[PDB]
Amino acid sequence: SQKYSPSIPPQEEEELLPFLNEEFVRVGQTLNDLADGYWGVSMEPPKKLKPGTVKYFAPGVVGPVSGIYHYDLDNQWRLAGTKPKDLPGDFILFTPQNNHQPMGTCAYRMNTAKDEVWITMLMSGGNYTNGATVLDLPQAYWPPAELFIPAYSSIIPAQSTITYPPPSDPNAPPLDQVFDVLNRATIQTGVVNQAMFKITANGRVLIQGIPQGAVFGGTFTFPLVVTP
Amino acid sequence: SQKYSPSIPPQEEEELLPFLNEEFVRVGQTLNDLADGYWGVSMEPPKKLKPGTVKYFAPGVVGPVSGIYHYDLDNQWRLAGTKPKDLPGDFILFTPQNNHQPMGTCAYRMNTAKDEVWITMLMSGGNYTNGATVLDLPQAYWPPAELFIPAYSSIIPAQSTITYPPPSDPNAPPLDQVFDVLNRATIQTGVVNQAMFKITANGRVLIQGIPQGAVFGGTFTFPLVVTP
Amino acid sequence: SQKYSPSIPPQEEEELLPFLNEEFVRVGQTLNDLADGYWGVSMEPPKKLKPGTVKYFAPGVVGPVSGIYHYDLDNQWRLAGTKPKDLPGDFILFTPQNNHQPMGTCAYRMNTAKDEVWITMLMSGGNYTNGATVLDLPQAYWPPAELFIPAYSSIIPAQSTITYPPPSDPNAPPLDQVFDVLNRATIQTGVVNQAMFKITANGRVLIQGIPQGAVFGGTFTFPLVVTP
Repeated sequence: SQKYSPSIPPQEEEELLPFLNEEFVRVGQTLNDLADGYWGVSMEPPKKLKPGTVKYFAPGVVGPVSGIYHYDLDNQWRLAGTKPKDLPGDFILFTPQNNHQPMGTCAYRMNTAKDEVWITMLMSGGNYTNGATVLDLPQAYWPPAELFIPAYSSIIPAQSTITYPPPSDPNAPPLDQVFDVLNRATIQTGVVNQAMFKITANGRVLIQGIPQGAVFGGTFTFPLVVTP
Repeated sequence: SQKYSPSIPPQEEEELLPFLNEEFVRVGQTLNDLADGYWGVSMEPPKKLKPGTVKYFAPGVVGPVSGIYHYDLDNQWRLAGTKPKDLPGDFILFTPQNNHQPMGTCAYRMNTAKDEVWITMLMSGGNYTNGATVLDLPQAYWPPAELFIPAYSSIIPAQSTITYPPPSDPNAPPLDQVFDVLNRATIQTGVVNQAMFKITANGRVLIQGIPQGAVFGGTFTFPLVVTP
Repeated sequence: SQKYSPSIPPQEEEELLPFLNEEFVRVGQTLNDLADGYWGVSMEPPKKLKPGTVKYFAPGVVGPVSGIYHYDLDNQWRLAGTKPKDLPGDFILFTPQNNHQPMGTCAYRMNTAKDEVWITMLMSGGNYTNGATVLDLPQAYWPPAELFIPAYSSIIPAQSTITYPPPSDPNAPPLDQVFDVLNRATIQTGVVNQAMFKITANGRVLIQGIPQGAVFGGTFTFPLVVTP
């Protein structure tokens, strides 16, 4: 933007008319060129710093990007548009339910910027009944819907049933019949229920498939409800 | 910024020169002090509200942080730089492939702010062949590379082979030989393939290690490709 | 904002006083109405584009939201407050420790916007001792505390011990005693240690419960420490 410098008036009153014309059209041009919304063109770095004036800038020198840089008392020339920061919460330690004994870090945390909740846990003992509640999350922690996740269990036990068929030849010698039964013996392994955690829409964490006395743990994170 | 107040001219034309000097240097000083980029120093709260003027402010009173606050028709004094919000998408329900029957919430969702995709599922029945496709994700959902994750399976079956060595003493009585064979019997448990989900670069979810008829499920999330 | 248009002075010097009054009060009103912080009311779209002037706007036409839009050399009319973008890092491939052989994509990545680290891996061979280190993360990757997660293992082996009770009737015929022992035989399945990964506060990934020679893998992500 052009800077207006006032000019010395003429020496006698007779020549005051053209002088007023020129000076007034100059000031009018400056006022219009400023009032249209033209702060000027970004130029070389500014002069003495003082809080109250903040000249915008082009790429690079004052700031990496173009825009309207603005300094302050600290005089750090804040970027165009200031925001201190954003940060999630802290890991809230929760007392286990159903008399479960913590085997490590069993905590939960928000992430509002993520719209999620992250939970780590490792417990032993307590009620191992399927569907037993280990943690009741507050309403703000409620998932949008029912959810299931795999869970770690120190014990993954199986059941084995052994079947001994009757001897093929009942008239065979007892040693031969026993050997035939033994050679034709079979073993069937039962279904093993993998440890899993089920979280409902009301923020209740339930265990299923976890054997009694098994060190059960896991770390995970799940999205929250939509955040209007 | 200083406010310029016009002054009354003198009473007679003879003394018009010094008056013009003073008033013009005053207006020139004001115009330069404004055109250098000095809106002024942030001060006590402003006066009557009207859309069109938006005075910036210091920390605290008008807004928690310094900067250029700007109100509007609603007159809420928006922070320096306005942005409505950002929000991820909704959980898209997908029809299971390979004739799999959903046992619960089987959905997937974007998170563009996260550059990730979050998928929950729980299914039974259908084709349990290793490498069978259960969901073909669209191209925007494609992971950067091949990926493998553990999967929950309601059935974790094992195989057991029983071995009966021949009697140590063939000349022993048949009861003794049978007892020796029985006491020297051995059992070997086979390898159990843990249920796992494999997602490729083309967004195809494949099952492996999941037994036939086993309720297989899991909830997880994975980062997307880099988003230029 | 009103635009000031300079006016023609009167024809003779005698009538110069009221003219100065009117023109000076006009320019003073304009200067005050501009210096109070009133750029004007957002109006219909602006006129010839040139770098240096950037008129703000109302909702819709120039930009979807209200505010102070500002164009540039490219003349794209950047939104009120400019920011190029934010983006996470790349997946850093890491050489497995303990002579582990990679079976696929074994990489790790930062997410500073997420304050998290995402790791995928699939390895075979090497040292399968519990607590063996497979990757030592740098300090910036250190989790806030100790953490445990389930791990996928291609082998989930069990141990089975078979018990043969002595015959109920020692005076029974040897065939009957053998049949009674066989029918009263029992099988006990041992505890199976599920594969799991433990990550400590110093960024060391340890394996536990993974059988020797088992293809062990998994993909996961964990939050980092709080980022001040």
